[PDB]
Amino acid sequence: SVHIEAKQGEIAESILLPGDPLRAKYIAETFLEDVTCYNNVRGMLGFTGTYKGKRVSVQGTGMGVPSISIYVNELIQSYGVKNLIRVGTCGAIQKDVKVRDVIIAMTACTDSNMNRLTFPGFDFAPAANFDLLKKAYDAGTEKGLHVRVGNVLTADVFYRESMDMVKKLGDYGVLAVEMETTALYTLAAKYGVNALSVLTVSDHIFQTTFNEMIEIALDAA
Amino acid sequence: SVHIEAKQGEIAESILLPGDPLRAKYIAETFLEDVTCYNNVRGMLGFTGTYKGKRVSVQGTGMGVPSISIYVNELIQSYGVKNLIRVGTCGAIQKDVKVRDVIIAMTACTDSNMNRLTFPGFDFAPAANFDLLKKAYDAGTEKGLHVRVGNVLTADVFYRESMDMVKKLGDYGVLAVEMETTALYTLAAKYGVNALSVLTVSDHIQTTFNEMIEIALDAA
Amino acid sequence: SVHIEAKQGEIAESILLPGDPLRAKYIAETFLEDVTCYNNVRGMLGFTGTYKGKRVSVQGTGMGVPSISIYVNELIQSYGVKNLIRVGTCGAIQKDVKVRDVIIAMTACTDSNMNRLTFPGFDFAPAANFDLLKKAYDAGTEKGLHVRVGNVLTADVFYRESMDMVKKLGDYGVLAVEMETTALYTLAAKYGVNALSVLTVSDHIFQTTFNEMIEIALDAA
Amino acid sequence: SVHIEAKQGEIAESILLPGDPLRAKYIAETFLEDVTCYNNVRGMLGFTGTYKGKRVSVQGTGMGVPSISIYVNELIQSYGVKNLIRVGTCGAIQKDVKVRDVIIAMTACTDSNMNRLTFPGFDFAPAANFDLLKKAYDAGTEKGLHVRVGNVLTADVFYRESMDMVKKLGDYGVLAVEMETTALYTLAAKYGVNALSVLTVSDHIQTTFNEMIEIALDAA
Amino acid sequence: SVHIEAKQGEIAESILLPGDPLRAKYIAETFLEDVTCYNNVRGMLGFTGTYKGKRVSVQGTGMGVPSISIYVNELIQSYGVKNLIRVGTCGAIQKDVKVRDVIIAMTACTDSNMNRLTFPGFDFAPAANFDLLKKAYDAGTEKGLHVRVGNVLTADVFYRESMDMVKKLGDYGVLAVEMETTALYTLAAKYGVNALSVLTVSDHIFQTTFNEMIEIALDAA
Amino acid sequence: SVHIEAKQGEIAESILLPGDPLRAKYIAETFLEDVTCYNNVRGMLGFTGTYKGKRVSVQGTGMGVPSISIYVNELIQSYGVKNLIRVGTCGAIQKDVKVRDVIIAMTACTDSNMNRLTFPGFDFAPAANFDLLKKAYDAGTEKGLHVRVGNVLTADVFYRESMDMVKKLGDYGVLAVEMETTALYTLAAKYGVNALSVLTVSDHIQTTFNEMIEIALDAA
Ligand SMILES: Nc1ncnc2c1ncn2[C@@H]1O[C@H](CO)[C@@H](O)[C@H]1O
Ligand SMILES: Nc1ncnc2c1ncn2[C@@H]1O[C@H](CO)[C@@H](O)[C@H]1O
Ligand SMILES: Nc1ncnc2c1ncn2[C@@H]1O[C@H](CO)[C@@H](O)[C@H]1O
Ligand SMILES: Nc1ncnc2c1ncn2[C@@H]1O[C@H](CO)[C@@H](O)[C@H]1O
Ligand SMILES: Nc1ncnc2c1ncn2[C@@H]1O[C@H](CO)[C@@H](O)[C@H]1O
Ligand SMILES: Nc1ncnc2c1ncn2[C@@H]1O[C@H](CO)[C@@H](O)[C@H]1O
Repeated sequence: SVHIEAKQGEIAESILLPGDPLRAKYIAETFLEDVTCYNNVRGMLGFTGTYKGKRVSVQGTGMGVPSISIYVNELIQSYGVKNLIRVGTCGAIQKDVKVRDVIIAMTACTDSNMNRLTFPGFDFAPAANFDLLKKAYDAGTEKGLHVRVGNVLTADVFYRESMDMVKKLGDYGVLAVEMETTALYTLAAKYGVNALSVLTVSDHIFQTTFNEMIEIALDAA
Repeated sequence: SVHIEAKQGEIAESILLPGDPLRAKYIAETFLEDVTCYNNVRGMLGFTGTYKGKRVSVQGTGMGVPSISIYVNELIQSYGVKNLIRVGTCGAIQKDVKVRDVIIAMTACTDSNMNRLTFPGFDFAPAANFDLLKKAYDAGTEKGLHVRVGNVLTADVFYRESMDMVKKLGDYGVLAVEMETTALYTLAAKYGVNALSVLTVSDHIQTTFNEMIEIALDAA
Repeated sequence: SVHIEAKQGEIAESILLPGDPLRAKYIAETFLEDVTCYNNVRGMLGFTGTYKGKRVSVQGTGMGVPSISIYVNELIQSYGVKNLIRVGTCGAIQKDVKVRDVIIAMTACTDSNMNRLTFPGFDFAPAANFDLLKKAYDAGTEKGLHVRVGNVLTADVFYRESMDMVKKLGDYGVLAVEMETTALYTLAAKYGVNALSVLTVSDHIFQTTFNEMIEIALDAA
Repeated sequence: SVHIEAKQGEIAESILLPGDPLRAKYIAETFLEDVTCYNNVRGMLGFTGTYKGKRVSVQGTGMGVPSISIYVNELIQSYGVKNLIRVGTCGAIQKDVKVRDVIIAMTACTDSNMNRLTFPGFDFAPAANFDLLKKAYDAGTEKGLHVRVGNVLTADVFYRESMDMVKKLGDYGVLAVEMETTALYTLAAKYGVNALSVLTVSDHIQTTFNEMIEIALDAA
Repeated sequence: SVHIEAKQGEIAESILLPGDPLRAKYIAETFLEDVTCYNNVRGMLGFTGTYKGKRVSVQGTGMGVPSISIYVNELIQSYGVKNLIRVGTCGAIQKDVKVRDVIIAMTACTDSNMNRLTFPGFDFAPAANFDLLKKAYDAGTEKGLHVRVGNVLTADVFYRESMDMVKKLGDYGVLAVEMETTALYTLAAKYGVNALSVLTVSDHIFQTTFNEMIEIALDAA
Repeated sequence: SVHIEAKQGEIAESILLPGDPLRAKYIAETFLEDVTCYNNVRGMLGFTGTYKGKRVSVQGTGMGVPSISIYVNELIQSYGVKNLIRVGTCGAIQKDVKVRDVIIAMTACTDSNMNRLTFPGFDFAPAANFDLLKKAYDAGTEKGLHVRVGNVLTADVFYRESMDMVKKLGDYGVLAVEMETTALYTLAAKYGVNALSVLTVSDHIQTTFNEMIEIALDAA
């Protein structure tokens, strides 16, 4: 495809989607066997390997709705991928969400215009695939992780002049801020494939755990 | 409160929210014991009774975001309600959603402006309380119902000049159309209380209904 | 129709539209003769009777644009209704509007998205039928009521976090807040039929009279 | 004021507002006595004279919301004007509206952003002063004119790539298109003064004009 | 055309566009020879004359996007005009822009809805014709003027309740406020013709020079 | 900074901003001397070296408004960068724009919400720094390149369901589509620093690239 140089058939139907291509490399090296690197276009590393007997891929997405949209569109439309699990980080809005918590996004709010353009006059709520969500939730519960299932903000702007609306979203139970989920969920829905975002809380607005999170994402995917 | 004539303490912390006040009456009569009617203001019947030893209420909401918003605000702010489960109907958008399926809304899209006003420049995605959602899903699964968990459209307009965008939403996996969930989920989130919508597919764009009420009561 | 169980021909061409179905019952019982109840679907009572020799109906609408839109669409499209007069309550924004004043809405502002969806990029101003408006105004004047003709806000939200914009609308002469008029006026205009809203001021944001208001609405309709 | 060179007190409390400054000249010459021209800034002629014993002014506004907004703001805030009646032309959308009909705008739709900026998230419906509207309607009726009271479109764009939405507005009873009323009505409402627009249908998408000026003067 | 009474062929392919029709008269009288007045419809004076051997026209536009849009549409579509240079005034937002500075607008921000209607969901940035811009910039530089090339605000509202957003735009380098440029640039782009706005700073939000500015606009056009 | 591991002073005041970090590497290797790599966080390579006696940096931005916004904010606010020149690719909308043409963006349209959030109710037109634009234009002209100065679309979506609006923008003279300029120009304006985007037409909806880098370095 335009941004992925990997053949037909080189990418597995199940794929993990870290924002950071170097985390894709870390995931492939740490968890996968029989690994090949299928992409280095724009340094956006993608790998395919085997995890407990199943082929799985792991592909960097870059940061932000537009970047992940490129890779997700190409993965689905050009490579026939069917299960896509973002594995990322996020920033907690509120005090009850703690660093190293694992957040599974049921849905995502956004300041992106991507869905207003597609559905003028409507608020589109991007939804996780429930089957994948349940699978990841159960795996995370079994793993002994602090797993929170809920709402996140998919932000276009990492640096905001005022965090007032972010705080307000926190008051309406939005757990954390990140920069990809709206796109992943919307595009997965568009193409009738299955998506989920599993996030580690790395900071506040106001690794051993990461490995466990990758494990539950691998298990789900 | 303005639209509910109940005395303090007469409404249970767990409440079912049918759109139709006559369905509230049906639910109270069919499933509850030790029933009292606590509201007849605007004919919007509300009841409290006991289900398997727990006090539970059931309150009509009327149709549409503005109507349910009134009742949900009053229930939360004036009556200290904590768990709110809409029990409603919806119209399937897609072929794979069948009449009498039970839909549990994870989230809701909307053509309402309610959230654009509150969060200018943002798309707010109203989210179900996951704990309640899981509880209802597990109950419905155990019950042997066809339960679908997914996205719904909360519509302001029942009669649309064109259903092009509704069809498009169906193409993006939106399961069905109804007229309340956005408001219920948003206001519950605002006040830090727990909400869920459990819906019977009644049309396309009863025995089933009883089983759905049962799982809503159980989750509630 | 979907929400009205009344036959063909059971609903009169002129109809009053209280938000409260129990007010429909009150109106039918108090003012009409030869009354039949043609609807109890969802408890949304509708009646037809005779007032000074003319058949007239009275139908609850419920609260809010979406609720009244349902009934108005069905009344016009399924029952051939031609003159629709909402008879409601409203909350005064400003000090110069007094409790028990009768407001006749020339037009309505709104926070609803209903018209932005229909006319993207435009502000649609829903307008009363002038003939009905004049008729009601003259009847109210003759009756000795305090009648104010002007602008109202049709609100989606009864409970607002901040009343700042409502106050601002009051500063621009918007008289009162209610929750139906935009829909009634827009749909009446769509179908080329005649609508009006006559409102009693019941509260501030910051019965003998009701009967007189029903009388002028009956006279107009 | 910035765009009007009149001294304090030179402008009457009642004023007619044609879009065309040459029509202001025509109105002053044709109908008024004891006339003075109080403004020629930007050629936007303004006059004050006497009509049946009352001082009245007549001021060109130019075309479009931004142009009329300038003059109306200055007239209200700098000159203490209280009654403002636009006397203009418009283009009929619908077949049932005929050339030379007089339209009295009860309200106006618009494609302008002026009110979305002031009231974010709201549709503001600019409303005529009912007292003035009734006065003009009664005068026009008495005059034997075809007078239509209803909705108009205040357009930012005279030349539109597609008139689909204009046609749609006509389907919702919008009578005619013009380019000022939204601004006049909104600003009059802002400042608690009285405004009306009385329009002659000149096209579809004089003797009549004189009679319309007469009813505007009478209402004014 | 509807608003211009001048024949076919009476208007030159190059035209200056002052907002004030009396400035059109001043420009024609002061700079042009062999002058004819081709329009007095609505007092919106338009002239054609000769400047250094070339026919050029000068046409008032009135104030505001809607007014200039009328004249620009008619000039392009009915009279085949190809080079359009607005010559106007503007109000400086910020302290570093001085009275009597000449501003050449590269682009314009706006509170107008004109472009949101044309390109729903998009921000359209109206752009000057670079060739004309360069020509005017070089002429202004040669003339010894203080010429600033940059961004302006095309306002619908001259009188704003709050100047907060205008100040904010000034903080983002927007130089001055005026009321025509968005329309001129957008319509010129629509029809594939060449436009520029050259503005004299006449005021702050918070003639010898004018003649020199007209001279550079004449030279460019 | 959060996404750049450079020590204070390691990044030059003048910087080139390719979307592709591997192009940053190519630029540093091909054109610069005394090169150090100051960043590998997220593989988003950044280098500083010397070009004709001046320190200059080159930093990958990634694709899309949100990605470039992160880097540009950090470069300006944490590293005191003053002159920022995006060196990118774009897709021609129109027939008259040819592959390998160099486009210098005077401004950018966008489907991003970034500026609607900052300036509600306004269309913000992000503008290049004219001084830099002129410098690059003159360099490109001198170089014998086909240089077009004009409007571009900064897109959030590379893959669009319909390219109708993109075609329409091309009809209004928008030259090409790319995915960063709106952000770069807006943030540079916010912080009072100087930005420009110089783009190679790579597709429709190298030797050329080297010459373009050269003019960007010269302007920088
Ligand atoms: N506080 C935060 N705000 C926005 N994105 C964040 C935050 N913390 C982590 N992220 C994630 O990391 C990247 C931005 O640093 C994005 O891909 C985003 O998903
Ligand atoms: N097809 C449908 N469209 C909209 N609402 C529906 C539909 N079917 C059932 N409903 C539900 O029933 C009521 C409208 O008839 C609303 O309360 C709504 O939730
Ligand atoms: N203050 C108020 N705000 C909104 N709606 C009101 C108010 N007072 C009366 N109403 C009317 O009564 C109902 C809400 O109580 C709606 O149908 C509405 O029209
Ligand atoms: N068809 C029309 N479209 C828009 N404005 C019109 C029309 N006919 C007359 N007008 C009025 O005349 C001027 C535009 O020619 C404006 O002041 C406007 O109010
Ligand atoms: N401060 C200002 N605000 C808006 N427009 C201005 C200003 N100064 C001059 N103008 C220009 O002059 C007219 C408004 O007085 C408009 O045509 C506009 O372009
Ligand atoms: N046709 C195109 N559409 C969008 N972006 C493009 C195109 N061609 C090149 N680009 C640029 O390349 C990247 C997307 O491939 C973005 O960084 C963008 O600026």
